[PDB]
Amino acid sequence: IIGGEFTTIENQPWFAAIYRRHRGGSVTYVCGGSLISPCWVISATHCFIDYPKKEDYIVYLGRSRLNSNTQGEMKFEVENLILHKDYSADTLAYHNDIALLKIRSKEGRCAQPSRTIQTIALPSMYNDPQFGTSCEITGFGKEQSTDYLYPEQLKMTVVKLISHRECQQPHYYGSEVTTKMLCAADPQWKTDSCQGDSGGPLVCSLQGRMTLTGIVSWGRGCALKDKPGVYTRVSHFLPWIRSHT
Ligand SMILES: N=C(N)NC(=O)c1nc(-c2cc3ccccc3o2)c(N2CCCCCC2)nc1N
Repeated sequence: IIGGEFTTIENQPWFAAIYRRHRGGSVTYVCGGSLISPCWVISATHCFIDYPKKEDYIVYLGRSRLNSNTQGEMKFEVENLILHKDYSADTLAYHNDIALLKIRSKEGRCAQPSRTIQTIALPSMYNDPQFGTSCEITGFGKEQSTDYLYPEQLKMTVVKLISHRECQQPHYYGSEVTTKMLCAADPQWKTDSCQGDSGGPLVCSLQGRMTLTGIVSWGRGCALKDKPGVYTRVSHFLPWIRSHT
């Protein structure tokens, strides 16, 4: 996250930290995600596509920091890693950038909701807030495009949903953005998602409720003018989500 603020897992208690075991047993951070039910985290396929073996992965819930433990956190193995059949990668844009991890502990349990661990609602079918609606994003992604390291502490910031029509302008993304995506940006382009934030939540208040409207997917650079964040539009994927859960 570029700009915004530090936070703690209590302000995004559905946020999932996803890591990978190297051969040799070093663990690096992969991507964010969101708990949508006690056994299921939703993320971006582009996160796992290079190393698609589920045994490689580790999921934490109730975690506020990248490389320190947080009192209350729960650690999970991936019992299932479901990548979207119709995924593709062009120059910039991921298509069908959506994945499902079914989490289970060594002692064979799903998430136990707590003050630091909660689910987030999916939206109703093809129902998203109006353009200019303010939503939140969360992750351990870079603070600056140039940064070598990820932050130790979770971040969140605020972006404004951009009209489909405005995102498709040639000097934004042209046709790279389809109806199964969303754009969001700062009016001043000064805060944004970045490398390390992929798979994480774009949360909007909808029928006055905290609702998972988006999954961080891509963008050109981070916090670049006429270069919004692009999000997987969860409200065009409920059949897929229901069908695979
Ligand atoms: N909201 C946005 N504008 N962008 C984003 O959401 C985003 N950006 C990048 C990005 C582009 C870039 C260029 C130079 C330095 C750092 C960079 O990071 C990003 N990566 C980082 C590379 C590893 C695989 C995942 C793709 N993911 C994003 N989801």
